[PDB]
Amino acid sequence: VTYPIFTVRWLAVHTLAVPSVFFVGAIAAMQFIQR
Amino acid sequence: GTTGERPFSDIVTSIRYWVIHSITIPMLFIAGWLFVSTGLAYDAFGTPRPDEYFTQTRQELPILQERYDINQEIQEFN
Amino acid sequence: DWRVIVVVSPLLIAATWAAINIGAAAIRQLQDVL
Amino acid sequence: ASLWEQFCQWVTSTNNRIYVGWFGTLMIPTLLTATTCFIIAFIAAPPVDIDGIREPVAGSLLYGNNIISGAVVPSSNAIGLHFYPIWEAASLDEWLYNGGPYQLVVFHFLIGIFCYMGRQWELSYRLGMRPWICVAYSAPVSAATAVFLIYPIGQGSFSDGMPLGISGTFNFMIVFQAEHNILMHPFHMLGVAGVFGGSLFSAMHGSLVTSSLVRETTEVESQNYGYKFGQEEETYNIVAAHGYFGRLIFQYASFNNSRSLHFFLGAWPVIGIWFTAMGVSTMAFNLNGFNFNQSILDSQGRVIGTWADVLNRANIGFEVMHERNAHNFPLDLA
Amino acid sequence: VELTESTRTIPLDEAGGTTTLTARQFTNGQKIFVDTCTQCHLQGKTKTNNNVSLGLADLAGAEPRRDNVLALVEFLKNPKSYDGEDDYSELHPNISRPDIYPEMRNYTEDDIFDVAGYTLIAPKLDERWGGTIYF
Amino acid sequence: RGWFDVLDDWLKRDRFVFIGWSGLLLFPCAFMALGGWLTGTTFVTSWYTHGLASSYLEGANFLTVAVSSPADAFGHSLLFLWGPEAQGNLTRWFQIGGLWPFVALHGAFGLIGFMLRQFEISRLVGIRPYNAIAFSGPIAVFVSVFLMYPLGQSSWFFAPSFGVAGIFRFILFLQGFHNWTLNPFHMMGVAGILGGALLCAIHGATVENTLFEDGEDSNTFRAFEPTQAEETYSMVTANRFWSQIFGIAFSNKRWLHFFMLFVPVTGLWMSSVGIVGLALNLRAYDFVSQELRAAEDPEFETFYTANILLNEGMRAWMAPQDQPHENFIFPEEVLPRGNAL
Amino acid sequence: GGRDLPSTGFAWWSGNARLINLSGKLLGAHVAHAGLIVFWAGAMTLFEVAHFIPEKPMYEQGLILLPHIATLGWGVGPAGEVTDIFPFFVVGVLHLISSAVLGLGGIYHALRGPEVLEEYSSFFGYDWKDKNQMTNIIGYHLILLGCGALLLVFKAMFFGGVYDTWAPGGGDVRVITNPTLNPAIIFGYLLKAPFGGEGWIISVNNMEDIIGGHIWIGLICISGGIWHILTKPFGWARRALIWSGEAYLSYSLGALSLMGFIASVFVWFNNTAYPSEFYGPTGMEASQSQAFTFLVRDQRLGANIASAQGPTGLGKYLMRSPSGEIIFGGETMRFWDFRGPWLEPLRGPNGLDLDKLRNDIQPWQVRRAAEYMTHAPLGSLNSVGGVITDVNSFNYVSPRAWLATSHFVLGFFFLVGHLWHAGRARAAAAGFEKGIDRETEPTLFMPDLD
Ligand code: CLA
Ligand code: CLA
Ligand code: CLA
Ligand code: CLA
Ligand code: CLA
Ligand SMILES: CC1=C(/C=C/C(C)=C/C=C/C(C)=C/C=C/C=C(C)/C=C/C=C(C)/C=C/C2=C(C)CCCC2(C)C)C(C)(C)CCC1
Ligand SMILES: CC1=C(/C=C/C(C)=C/C=C/C(C)=C/C=C/C=C(C)/C=C/C=C(C)/C=C/C2=C(C)CCCC2(C)C)C(C)(C)CCC1
Ligand SMILES: CC1=C(/C=C/C(C)=C/C=C/C(C)=C/C=C/C=C(C)/C=C/C=C(C)/C=C/C2=C(C)CCCC2(C)C)C(C)(C)CCC1
Ligand SMILES: CCCCCCCCCCCCO[C@@H]1O[C@H](CO)[C@@H](O[C@H]2O[C@H](CO)[C@@H](O)[C@H](O)[C@H]2O)[C@H](O)[C@H]1O
Ligand code: OEX
Ligand SMILES: [Ca+2]
Ligand SMILES: [Cl-]
Ligand SMILES: [Cl-]
Ligand SMILES: [Fe+2]
Repeated sequence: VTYPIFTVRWLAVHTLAVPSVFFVGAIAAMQFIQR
Repeated sequence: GTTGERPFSDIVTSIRYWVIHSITIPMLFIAGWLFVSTGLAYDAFGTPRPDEYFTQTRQELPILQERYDINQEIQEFN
Repeated sequence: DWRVIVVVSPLLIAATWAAINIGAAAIRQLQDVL
Repeated sequence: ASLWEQFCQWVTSTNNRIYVGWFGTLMIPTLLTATTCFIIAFIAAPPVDIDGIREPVAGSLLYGNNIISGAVVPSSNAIGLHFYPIWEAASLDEWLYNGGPYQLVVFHFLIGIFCYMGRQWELSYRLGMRPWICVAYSAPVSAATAVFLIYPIGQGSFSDGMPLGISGTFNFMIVFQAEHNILMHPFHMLGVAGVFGGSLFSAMHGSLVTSSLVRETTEVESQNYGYKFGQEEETYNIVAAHGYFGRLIFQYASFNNSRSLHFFLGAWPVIGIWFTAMGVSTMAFNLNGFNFNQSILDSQGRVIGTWADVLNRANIGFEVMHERNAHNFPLDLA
Repeated sequence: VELTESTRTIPLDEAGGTTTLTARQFTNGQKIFVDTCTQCHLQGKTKTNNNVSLGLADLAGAEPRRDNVLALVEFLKNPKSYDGEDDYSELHPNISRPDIYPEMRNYTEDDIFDVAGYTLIAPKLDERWGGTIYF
Repeated sequence: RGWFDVLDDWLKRDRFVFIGWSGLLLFPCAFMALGGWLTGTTFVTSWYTHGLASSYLEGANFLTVAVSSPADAFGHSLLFLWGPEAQGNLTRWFQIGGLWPFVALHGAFGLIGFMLRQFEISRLVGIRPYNAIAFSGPIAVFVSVFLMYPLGQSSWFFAPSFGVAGIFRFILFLQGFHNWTLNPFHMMGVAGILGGALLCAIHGATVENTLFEDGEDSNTFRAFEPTQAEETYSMVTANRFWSQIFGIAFSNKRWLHFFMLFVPVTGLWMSSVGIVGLALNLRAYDFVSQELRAAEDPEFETFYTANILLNEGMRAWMAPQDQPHENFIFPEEVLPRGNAL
Repeated sequence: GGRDLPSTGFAWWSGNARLINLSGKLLGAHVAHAGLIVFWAGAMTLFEVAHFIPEKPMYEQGLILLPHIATLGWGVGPAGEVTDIFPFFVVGVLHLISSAVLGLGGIYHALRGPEVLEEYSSFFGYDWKDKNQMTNIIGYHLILLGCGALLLVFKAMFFGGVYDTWAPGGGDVRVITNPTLNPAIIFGYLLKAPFGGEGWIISVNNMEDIIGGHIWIGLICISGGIWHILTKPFGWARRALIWSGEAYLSYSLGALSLMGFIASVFVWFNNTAYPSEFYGPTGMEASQSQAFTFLVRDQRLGANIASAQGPTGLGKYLMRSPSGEIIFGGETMRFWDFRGPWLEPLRGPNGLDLDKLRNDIQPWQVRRAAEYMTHAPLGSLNSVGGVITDVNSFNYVSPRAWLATSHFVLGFFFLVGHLWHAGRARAAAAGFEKGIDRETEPTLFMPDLD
């Protein structure tokens, strides 16, 4: 009950997840590059 | 048994989390997409595009040989 | 560079959208941690 | 009361110092046969024409080998998959020249280890145990059968079996990489994850238990004397171990259940070795690892190499040099 | 660099006349090469007889020389020996014998032109084209 | 209450992810390492150091991407971003392979931070620090392989590259150039790793098959409580089973678990000693007696001599593309090859 | 029936064990699963038809189902050339539609039908411990298996024939007229050694022996079906076996593991039931094809192919098998037991004949040998053909390789499943599958070993 939103665990989760999704979108764009 | 943070299953089943992450995760995805598809990643990391592995004046591997002056070496390599 | 703005503006949109959807409770938590 | 029932009671007896059982009636003769012939051949067997090209390879200690280089050399390529027992040779010297001891040792050994697996079930049944230790032992058995039986069957020659020696094993591995790219085979990758992870989990489990032992000794004597064989109580604090490991990573990455943890310990290297045994068993039929040679081309069509291409150059070197007088034709098809 | 016009510019006959394939014709010839030729002519070798490879020196040394598009198109209609003496129409895949070579029976004249063009362009993209079997 | 004790209170708070004092070393450095790997394999080429594509941006897959080692012309230069090679240019730093010493040094310090975390949590929980002592094996392997081996060689170029097929290349390289299979230090490592996998499998299966019936379900996993005092499986039955099957058995659970620690850690340490030997080309390459006999008698052949021929062929065929900075021009006629291949 | 752990004692990850004593839901599981098998048969056939280029050889095209139909004699002519695409399409459509029927029936029995069939009918309701009913079900299913083998016989003898690769004039669909009813040949195949030159039942080299075996199998399975309907298990069988549902499952698992291994070896070695016109060459076939191709090529250049020694002193092209037969040289000496319709015309009583090699080699034998040596079952996991050191331009892995690898792996994992279910059946019947009872632990009453 009345948990904090932003924690050390929040920063931990986003430090990895946010560039993870950035990189996954980048590699998905890479799949359509032609020779 | 719980360190005090909100449990993950209570978070990812909440309406507010999905209102926010229904925009934030597609925006990060298409930001990475635009990093690649605009060609910005090539100039940022120095990675050759498929037409710049070899030039008209160089048909060999551009293996670095200078100890220090590698900026001039790579420019020459083009 | 138009490429840098084109890439960075989804990040600004994501930060903005999360800020409108969380900012009242984030202000509340910041007041709770003084 | 009958003689046969008395023999059945002795064979299946839990009071025997080494359990025999009905699987043991097959395992003991076969393993003793293969052990005797292996020791004699490793010490004293004459050179074996393994490749069938009249170029005999010396494998035994008395013919100039050491412990590292010594081997019981596989049977001749001229034999192939043909059954070559002692009585089908015109003399013992011909049987020795053609690699008959390899067929004798391998066939008895393989029967012996399958009966060892069955004997593990059998003793678990006679002791009132759960029966699945033999399922775990099926993974080294599958790997041994893959390299001694299944790969020769797929390649059409026992000459392609793993030699019974240390440097012969290395020769087998290197030629296998040259011909199959086993490193780039996802099932060997699971094998490696199996053995690397199995050693990791062996060290973590052993370290966590030793870290959390209940104080029962002094620091003069060894801590192992704090355990009595047959004691009812647990000798370490699983809650302390869990409270350590769930702070080392996070709480729900840590086993609080000892049965769940021990299952995971059993299952991970067994599954990994099952996968790599199937990798070798499928590369027997030349379903090889990943080929990414010239996968990347520039816009003109010039090859841009990767690490797979450099690995392929290494594979070429091995291949064009192996069994260097055996090939008469442009392709190594088997 | 790009797949330039000069890279796709190859001799057409023995009189110095040249031709320039398009990118579409190059890709169609490469596809026909992968689908039909590579089982024996992977990387320009010849797995069944590597004395007669698809390398440029070997194509130049044929009688008459096969380093132009018209001679290659004539070879794929009537294959001969390397000295042009023995009839090889029952021993080499060709468009003139569909009854024994059904895989080539749907390839048009422009398909043969494209695969001949790709056979002429591919050695200048690869230094190992037409070498030994293990190389 | 002084500021140090207040900071120690905050760093050692019970939270989903424990930080501690060691986290100040562990969490940035590891994030520098792993992200530095993930950046490189996604974006960064090895075209100017190796003549190779090694990123997803160039079309390589997960098996073929790497953060490849730097160019051999730099020697053992640490290749700082501000250093005399890149001179603060980020793009040039990426192109010359500066991401390799970035990931290797941040990884080294991150591994140090992780061992310090093991010590810190072991002290705060109240247990003995044998998890950290066990983790010395992986640190010995990392330090010997990724640091000491290229430091003994000409440059950072001959260090393993942080990729799947790059590691495979390093593996085959040490075969053909060092005969690393013939090295007893490696053979002890193989014994330790396969023995640790054996011990993991056999101990897990033995426990799961000598379980006490402490519940009614066929699901035996819920018949265990973490606060229970009794053993969940029969040590006596397990000992009798393995004594009759195998000849010997564990009778002491503490020795069992210490052995489960001891075998793969000793294997890692012994293989590290061998890698330190290979750093100076101090190889177990040859048996000189068998070489002299084979040189004087052309009928003598063993598997060892066959492996020597295999290494010779791999060296000659691999060196021009693997060491492109050396400009090895080996014509086709000098390459060793058998008949018809 | 319980659908949770508290009421069954089985977790979710072992849920289908909640059906052991629920015969109606068990039947629905069994019948829905059959749906799935017939669904894959039909949908995979339609996929293979849709991707088929019929002038191109089936084995170039990743097909494992159209070769099975073509071997039965449908849609093919001489040399396995595709006459019509419609029989393959028909086989696909009929399986796909029927699979819909089987899936609807499994869902019924599984979700709506009675959970136990024993209170509804004595004929269909079974107890696992009822040895008469278990053997009755064996018997019904044996009569059906014998009818299936006789249906293969009827297709070969009465309804158009099967593809014979060994047929004179070239391989063709032919009607089998004189099947081998001689039990000496049929069961001497069972008596032959599982080694080189003998090959057990993998060495069946003619369609007459295959069709005669299926007449005998049909007769044997029908007779064994009636036996098991009319009889009950005897005392030695009752005292030797475990009588439980898991036990019967494990017996079937060991049986399936054995047939998976046999199928992998069959498709790897046998070119009669698996004709090389559809499946491509075997590995032995391709190696002998390479040796023959270069024998022909060097003979055309004027080499004396019989008097040519190689570097080792053995004959470069021709040499002697260990029993003396004149065979091809190099490493293919291993494959001198290989027999094929392109090669057997050049064989004499002593082996390969010099006169036939000099003046009887036809151009089609050269074409077939070149095609088979370049379609050797060597390939990468991403389907790059040839040796693994080759570059990426040949998209080919042999159907023999795919089928053999698959069935070997399946066979191994079904042996593992046999060990798991047999061991568990033994422990559950003996009463200690859930663990050692602490009070009556058997080791605590045994004497010490030393
Ligand atoms: C071949 C696959 C297969 C089959 C046929 C079955 C069949 C069955 N399972 Mg098992 N199961 C399987 C795989 C399978 N399972 C796997 C892989 C797992 C692990 C996740 C389980 C785990 C499991 C548990 C834990 C339990 C079962 C149970 C059951 C039985 C009752 C199912 C029930 O109540 O569902 C109710 C489910 C639904 C009503 C959801 C809808 C399901 C339908 C069938 C969807 C069909 C879709 C299909 C496209 C429609 C086609 C219609 C027509 C055109 C043909 C049933 C006989 C239960 C049991 O033992 O009963 C006592 C049970 O407790 N299963
Ligand atoms: C006996 C089974 C079998 C066999 C031999 C084949 C063989 C083939 N299929 Mg088919 N297929 C099958 C089942 C089978 N398939 C099934 C069940 C499906 C439905 C999912 C399909 C769907 C299918 C399609 C849609 C296509 C093929 C194609 C192909 C061809 C290329 C295969 C390829 O590239 O694989 C790549 C290799 C892999 C993906 C490796 C998979 C490894 C598995 C997962 C390992 C499993 C191990 C073990 C069982 C797991 C147990 C774990 C536990 C016990 C511990 C080849 C002829 C292609 C083709 O050319 O057709 C014209 C094609 O397009 N198949
Ligand atoms: C192995 C398969 C199998 C088995 C053993 C059963 C058994 C049973 N079913 Mg089920 N059923 C099945 C498949 C099966 N069914 C399929 C596939 C469907 C979907 C069409 C159904 C749909 C179904 C319904 C809707 C009902 C049953 C019912 C019953 C029960 C009464 C049977 C009866 O009246 O028989 C006597 C009937 C006959 C003797 C006439 C039928 C003869 C068959 C159908 C003709 C030939 C079979 C087939 C076409 C041959 C080729 C098959 C091919 C796969 C080789 C009995 C327990 C009833 C039930 O639950 O009772 C409470 C019920 O209401 N079944
Ligand atoms: C798949 C179908 C099937 C199934 C499940 C069964 C199941 C059974 N049969 Mg039946 N049987 C079948 C088909 C089948 N049979 C057919 C088709 C026939 C007609 C030929 C018979 C004729 C038959 C008779 C005459 C008898 C049985 C009996 C039995 C029972 C005991 C069998 C036993 O202990 O074997 C275990 C086998 C042995 C103990 C023999 C040991 C010999 C060694 C182990 C053979 C090893 C061979 C090796 C593993 C593989 C080599 C392959 C090949 C070269 C041989 C059991 C219920 C018995 C019974 O109780 O009657 C009611 C009985 O007397 N069956
Ligand atoms: C026809 C054969 C058959 C049948 C009917 C059964 C039936 C049963 N098994 Mg057995 N089993 C079999 C074969 C069979 N098994 C084989 C071959 C093995 C060896 C691998 C096992 C090993 C085995 C174990 C270890 C156990 C059982 C158990 C059980 C029971 C519960 C099963 C369940 O709910 O699964 C639930 C299903 C799942 C959880 C999903 C399985 C996931 C697998 C790994 C997927 C494999 C991948 C596949 C190839 C496709 C790849 C997809 C990929 C692309 C993602 C049930 C009585 C349990 C038992 O003892 O109960 C008494 C049990 O613990 N089975
Ligand atoms: C380099 C560098 C740096 C650093 C950076 C960083 C630190 C970062 C990062 C980063 C990151 C951090 C990134 C990321 C990522 C990611 C990714 C790329 C992912 C992925 C994934 C996937 C794809 C997965 C998948 C899967 C699988 C396979 C299994 C199961 C399922 C799933 C889906 C899960 C700096 C600037 C400082 C400086 C300069 C240099
Ligand atoms: C019980 C259960 C289960 C299972 C289920 C199953 C197993 C099923 C099934 C089912 C099935 C088995 C099905 C089916 C189907 C089919 C269909 C639905 C069909 C069809 C058809 C059609 C429609 C066709 C069409 C066509 C034609 C006619 C020709 C041309 C082409 C085409 C394709 C168009 C599970 C696991 C979930 C779990 C829970 C319980
Ligand atoms: C169709 C065909 C044919 C024919 C075939 C035949 C005629 C057959 C057969 C078959 C048979 C006739 C079989 C069988 C089998 C048997 C088995 C597989 C067995 C067994 C065993 C068991 C299982 C036992 C067990 C045991 C013991 C060991 C003792 C104690 C008790 C018990 C029960 C545990 C031919 C090749 C001509 C050609 C191709 C096609
Ligand atoms: C999440 C992924 C993380 C990886 C890194 C991503 C960042 C993107 C790369 C941007 C590269 C910018 O490209 C390069 O930047 C460097 C900054 O170091 C500039 O460098 C310039 O300023 C620096 C700063 O004093 C000078 O030391 C240097 O000599 C000069 O060239 C280069 O002129 C520019 O070409
Ligand atoms: O013997 Mn033993 O290694 Ca199977 O691959 Mn062909 O064989 Mn020989 O070569 Mn490469
Ligand atoms: Ca073709
Ligand atoms: Cl060799
Ligand atoms: Cl050869
Ligand atoms: Fe333990």
